[PDB]
Amino acid sequence: WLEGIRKWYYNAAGFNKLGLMRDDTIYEDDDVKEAIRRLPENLYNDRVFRIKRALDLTMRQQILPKEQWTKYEEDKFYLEPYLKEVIRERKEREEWAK
Amino acid sequence: SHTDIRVPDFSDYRRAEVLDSTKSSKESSDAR
Amino acid sequence: DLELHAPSYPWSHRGLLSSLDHTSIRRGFQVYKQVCSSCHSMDYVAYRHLVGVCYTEEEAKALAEEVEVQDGPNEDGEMFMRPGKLSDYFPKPYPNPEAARAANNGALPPDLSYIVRARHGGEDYVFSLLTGYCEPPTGVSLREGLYFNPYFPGQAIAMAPPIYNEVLEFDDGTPATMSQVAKDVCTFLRWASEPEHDHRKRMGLKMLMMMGLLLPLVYAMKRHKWSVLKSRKLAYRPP
Amino acid sequence: REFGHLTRMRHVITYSLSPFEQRAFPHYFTKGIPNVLRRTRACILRVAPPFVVFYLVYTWGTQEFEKSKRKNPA
Amino acid sequence: LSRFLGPRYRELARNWIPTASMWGAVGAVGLVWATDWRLILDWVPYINGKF
Amino acid sequence: LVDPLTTVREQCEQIEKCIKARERLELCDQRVSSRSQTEEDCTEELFDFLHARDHCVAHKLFNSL
Amino acid sequence: MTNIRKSHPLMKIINNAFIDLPAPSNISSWWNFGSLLGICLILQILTGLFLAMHYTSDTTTAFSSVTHICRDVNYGWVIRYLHANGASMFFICLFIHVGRGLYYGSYMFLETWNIGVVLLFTVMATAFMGYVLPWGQMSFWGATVITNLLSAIPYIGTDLVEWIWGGFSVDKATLTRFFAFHFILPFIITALAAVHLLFLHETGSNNPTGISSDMDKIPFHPYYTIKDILGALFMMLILLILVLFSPDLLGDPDNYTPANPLNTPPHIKPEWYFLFAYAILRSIPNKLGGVLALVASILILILMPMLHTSKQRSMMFRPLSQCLFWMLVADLITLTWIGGQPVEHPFIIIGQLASILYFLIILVLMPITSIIENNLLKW
Amino acid sequence: IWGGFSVDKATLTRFFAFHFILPFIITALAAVHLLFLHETGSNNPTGISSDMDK
Amino acid sequence: TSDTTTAFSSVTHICRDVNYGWVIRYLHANGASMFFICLFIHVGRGLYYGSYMF
Amino acid sequence: TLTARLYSLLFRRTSTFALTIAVGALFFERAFDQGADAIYEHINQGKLWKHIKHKY
Ligand code: HEC
Ligand code: HEM
Ligand code: HEM
Ligand code: HEM
Repeated sequence: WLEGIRKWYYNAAGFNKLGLMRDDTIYEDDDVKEAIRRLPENLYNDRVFRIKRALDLTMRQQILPKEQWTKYEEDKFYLEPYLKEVIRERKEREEWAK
Repeated sequence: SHTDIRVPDFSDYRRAEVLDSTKSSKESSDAR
Repeated sequence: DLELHAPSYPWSHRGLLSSLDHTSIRRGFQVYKQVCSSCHSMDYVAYRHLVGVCYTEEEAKALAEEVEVQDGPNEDGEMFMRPGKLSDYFPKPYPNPEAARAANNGALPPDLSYIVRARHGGEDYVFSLLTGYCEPPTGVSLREGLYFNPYFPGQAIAMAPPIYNEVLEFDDGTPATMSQVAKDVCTFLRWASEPEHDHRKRMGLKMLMMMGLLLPLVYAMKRHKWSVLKSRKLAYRPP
Repeated sequence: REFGHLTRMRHVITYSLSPFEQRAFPHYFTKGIPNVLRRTRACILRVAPPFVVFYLVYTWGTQEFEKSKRKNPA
Repeated sequence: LSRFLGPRYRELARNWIPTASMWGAVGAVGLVWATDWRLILDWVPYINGKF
Repeated sequence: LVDPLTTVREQCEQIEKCIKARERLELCDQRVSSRSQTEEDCTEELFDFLHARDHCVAHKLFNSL
Repeated sequence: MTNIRKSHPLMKIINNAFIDLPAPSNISSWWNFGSLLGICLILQILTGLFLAMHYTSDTTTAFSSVTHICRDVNYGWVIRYLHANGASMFFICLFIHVGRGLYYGSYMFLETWNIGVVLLFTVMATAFMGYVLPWGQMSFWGATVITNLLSAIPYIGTDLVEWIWGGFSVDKATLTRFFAFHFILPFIITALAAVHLLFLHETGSNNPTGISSDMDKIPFHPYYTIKDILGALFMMLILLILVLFSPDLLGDPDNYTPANPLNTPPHIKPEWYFLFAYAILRSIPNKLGGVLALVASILILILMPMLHTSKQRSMMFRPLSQCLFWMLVADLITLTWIGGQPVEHPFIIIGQLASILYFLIILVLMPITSIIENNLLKW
Repeated sequence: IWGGFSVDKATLTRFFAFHFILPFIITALAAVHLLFLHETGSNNPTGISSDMDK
Repeated sequence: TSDTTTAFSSVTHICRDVNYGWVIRYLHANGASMFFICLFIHVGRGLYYGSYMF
Repeated sequence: TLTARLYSLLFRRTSTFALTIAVGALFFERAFDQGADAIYEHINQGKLWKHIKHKY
């Protein structure tokens, strides 16, 4: 099924090798920045530490051990609802602009 | 909880002389 | 069409740190003086340059004084010959390029200050050109006065065979066989194009040794400074 | 932009050791070589193929050229 | 983008076309004058005396 | 006075590459000479022969000098 | 009372730009090149100045001046070949810098990206004009061809080329004005480099992961000073290898022949760092089309921040994007080789395909692939 | 400085290069000068601080 | 140019043959004097009004 | 260990560190020049002018 290729790509991307969640690799544009600001405290702290661990690993050119990889079935999209709400609000503002 | 903060072992990266409970940090400071 | 690529001859000055055979330079200068200087020139090279590479100071003086060079105006405004010194470049065989072109059929003998650095191939090309004359293959008819040399682009040079066997008499006593003459003149022309060759290789040797001494040490300093960050261990203690 | 308003972080502990207490080349060869091999394995299937194709194109173009300069029997 | 077009931006275009067109005329006349462009300037009564 | 280049050449043409080079060359000379009003030339057959022979000679020769 | 390093006006700028600048702690070696380019710039400004003290820009004596530099000045050859091979190394580092920008999505720094494009144009101009000063065969004829290129511009083209030439053909006036422009331009490059750094420092830097490293920044001085010193030492190793072991490896031998305007060289290829551009020009049959494609090859770097569609700034987490990036690099290499080769049957078609593929990858393949990227990641 | 034994061919070109490079150094120093002056502000003819009438 | 065999001749070339070149040449030669007049007046101003306190 | 004596003697003071660097500059420069020149003359023995000047 299509999930086979999705999982293959998740493994090929390699951000799980750094112990990163998908939304941790999001490019921080304006809407995304507001999204992270909107995050609850615990999720924000976890995201920040995870990114710090990833940066530490890349500085040494090392990856997390095999077992500490974010499994494709366990990649929570914590940012997705907040980012969707922010984008929807921006679309509302743009529509009112026209 | 601060009492549970224990420094991880650095014996892998530690430099030859300073590798024991012996003082090794005053007399071997000049060498390193 | 097509083109011969000059085979890579095993020149003594080929290795990364192999200098020029200065005895070969000394012989090649004589080869130029007695044969090639009739119609070519190295205007950028003066007798002074030979001192300390292929001739001693007094020998360079004697070499310069064997020729007569134009000088400036006298007290009467005329031009007068005078014997050369260690400040006069090698004499031009023809006063102006038009005379050179007219005398040698219709071809200008190129100046050989850079003829090794300006030709694709270097010493190999010139050596093969000199020792590569042959009777034209059938079906090719060169006009009278042109000579078939495969290595020359167009395979038709306006060059009479420059060096035959036993052209000149080497002062060393080495037999003046055509191959020896060509090797010596090629080495000399290489020196002419790259006078800094020996010193270039010497500075390259010192450069290699300094980088082999420094790069490990600077890398060690980098590791020293960064080892705070490489061994840095993080920890997460959320409530 | 200077240190002080970079970000907000909480509950993160960092342990570091003096550069004079560690060895600047800890397991340089023992650990470094497997790491370099792993890094090469990760990327060799994404960087090599285009350069292999370039080498094939280079060789083919050169052979086509001096084959073109050869005679055509007629 | 899709943020553009729509009702509002069309009236902004309508109010700014006069000024933008006159700025374009300013630029055209400036180019003609600075470069002394013959082609345009051979048909303007007085300055034809330049040539 | 014998020239070492000539000796290296004569001893060097015997390489089997220069052999088939000479056979192709001679075939070209017969083909061109037989054809009266032709334009084809044996230049590049000679070119292949000289390429092989000269690479061979470049390997030798300078040692004798 | 207070630290001079952070209270003195000039020292405040130096501190905030080179000492206490918060830089990401995981920037790979590809970030060293920004330093090397600057150092190369200094070297180019330096050696060139020492070349200006024995070079006389005139048709009847430019080549003799250069050969006197390399044959009679104390260590003139060191400076001359340092300059030439340092220009070559400058372009190597420039291409690697642009490649790093393309790969790790640094073009989201739009101000710095556009300033970089301007710097790139200025550097290509400077090197082109610099290659004319030796007044060799390749110098004269390459200048002739590249300036005649502008004749394809409609209406004003011939007037433009005769204005650039300062006459009717590449001659004394062109040489002199090229020397003057060659002197002036690198200082403009230096000012633009300062503006480039100023624009960059407001947004920090881009670490390889493409994520904001505000939680990991480290002081610049203790670490990246020695990192960039090591990088500059490596670049000096390469440059000195080139200078002292094979000086004219990256150079046309025919440039060592005085410029004779009556003899076209069999090959008229430009310097090695221009062929990728030159091949593009030879791809399009139309002259104006050729010039437009030539300019657009460089100008396409401006469009990159608009063509980025993936939701990840970097490329390390986008494999299919990496494959296309390396295809683009291979295409650039192919274009360089094609520009080197003559324009014959096996090369015309290869050059056309290479140019088409280059433009198509930058404009079409990469954005659609990034769309597929986002679709595969359920976002 | 003469590049030899008297003002001659060498010195002319040397002075040309130096006369070309120097004014850009002058421009850089002028920029630094304006920086330093702006850190305090100009001085009026009366010699007294004019922070009130600016 | 910068050679002693073509320095003076090139300057005369700028003055006589280059289109409007003499304007530039004499503009440079007398703008140097203008530069120095302004420089001396600037130093005098800084001296008089005690601007050297900066 | 000798290195401790070196540190306590010539390395603790920054200025003494600089003096050590400066004298090392002299002696390293002379030694390295001798060594590199000797290596080069050994590699190309009989080809340099220094090796053939005697016969003229
Ligand atoms: C009496 C006349 C004469 C003598 C002797 C002579 N040459 Fe030449 N040489 C010429 C002429 C004429 C040409 C021009 C051929 C052409 O351009 O087609 C020429 C061409 C050359 C070329 C041009 C090759 C190229 O394609 O760039 C080289 C190299 C050369 N000569 C070197 C030598 C050397 C080395 C010697 C002797 C050791 C020598 N010549 C002896 C007249 C001579
Ligand atoms: C942007 C940096 C620079 C680049 C890329 C550059 C490039 C070049 C190149 C490629 C050459 C040809 C070298 C040769 O063929 O032998 C050259 C020559 C020259 N450059 Fe530069 N140059 C730069 C900076 C400078 C500066 C700042 C000056 C003046 C101070 C200068 C003065 C010269 C001179 C006088 C020549 C002629 C001598 C020669 O050919 O080597 N250059 N330049
Ligand atoms: C004159 C030549 C140039 C110099 C001296 C120069 C200088 C620098 C320096 C020192 C940096 C910081 C170090 C680094 O991040 O690598 C930098 C960053 C950058 N430059 Fe350049 N640059 C030049 C040309 C260019 C070009 C041609 C481009 C592309 C059009 C460019 C785009 C960038 C970008 C995007 C960055 C940010 C890199 C990052 O932080 O991820 N620059 N430049
Ligand atoms: C390269 C030539 C120079 C330039 C371009 C330059 C530029 C300037 C400018 C634009 C100002 C502000 C306007 C003004 O107050 O006059 C200024 C102020 C000043 N300059 Fe200069 N200057 C130059 C030479 C000098 C010299 C030779 C001195 C004296 C050593 C000097 C000392 C000052 C002082 C003291 C001020 C502050 C004047 C005040 O506050 O009243 N400048 N400079």
